[PDB]
Amino acid sequence: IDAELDLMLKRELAVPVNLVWRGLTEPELLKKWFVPKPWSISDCRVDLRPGGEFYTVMQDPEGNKFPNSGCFLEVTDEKRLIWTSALVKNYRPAVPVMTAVIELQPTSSGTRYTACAMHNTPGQRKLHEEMGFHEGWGTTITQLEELLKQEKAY
Amino acid sequence: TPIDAELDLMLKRELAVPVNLVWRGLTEPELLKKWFVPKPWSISDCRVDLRPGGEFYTVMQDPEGNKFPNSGCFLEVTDEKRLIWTSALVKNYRPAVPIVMTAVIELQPTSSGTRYTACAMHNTPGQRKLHEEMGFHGWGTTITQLEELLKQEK
Repeated sequence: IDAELDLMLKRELAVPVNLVWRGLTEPELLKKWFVPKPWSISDCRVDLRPGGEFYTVMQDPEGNKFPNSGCFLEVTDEKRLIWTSALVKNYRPAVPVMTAVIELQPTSSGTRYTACAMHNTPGQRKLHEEMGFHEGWGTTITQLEELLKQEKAY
Repeated sequence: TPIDAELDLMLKRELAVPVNLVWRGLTEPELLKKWFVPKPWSISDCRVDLRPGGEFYTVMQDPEGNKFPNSGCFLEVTDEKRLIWTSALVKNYRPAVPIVMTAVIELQPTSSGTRYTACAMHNTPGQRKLHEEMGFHGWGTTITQLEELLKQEK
């Protein structure tokens, strides 16, 4: 871990690892927690494989839409998910940024969730902090746990 | 996958060498330092961690003695079949510091040797044009050096 370029977040969710994994990889679920309200997701496309596209359209409270395009780098079922915005579909360099590493670990009561956002420079890391990374990402995880608990039965 | 003629450059060549040797040439630092760059250019140092997320590091040097460090990251490693690396990311999939490209190399054994197919993916047409021009003022030359080097292996 590089304190100069990376930001980390660790949380404990009272949900099984299999369910958490589905929440992180299924568009139908992603669009319900991936962004912190009042923000929302207008579209989400997922090709879950290395080199596969991770596309999402975020809408802010002002009504502005922001199409996001990323690429999956590692997909280790119920263990590790890595995607980057530095590359798009088929590993193509993105048009001129972060790489997210999500690690899961089952526990006696649920799943240990660890998220790390990797940046290219200290300035970008600092910028993400001033962008509300800790609060924002923290809120999304809370929304995730809330979603899985109520959709658990189904 | 089909290349994008506007952003991608392709190189196809037949090497009269067995696939196992071509693979060694593409992955062993000792060999890479003897063909990867067109002379008078040279490589004074090379590091390869051959795995997805592994660093691909090289130090380009001129007859003057000036060094030029270059860092990349491997994305896919399929033994003697396909190799993918990118300069848009560095070690451990970290976004690179702001010619960015992603290289896709595929090998196919033939009766006489190995079919070498490599593609350089760019982010924009402008970058593609700049790479192709500068390259011509090389990609093909390095391959010739590779074949000659591998012929000395025995």
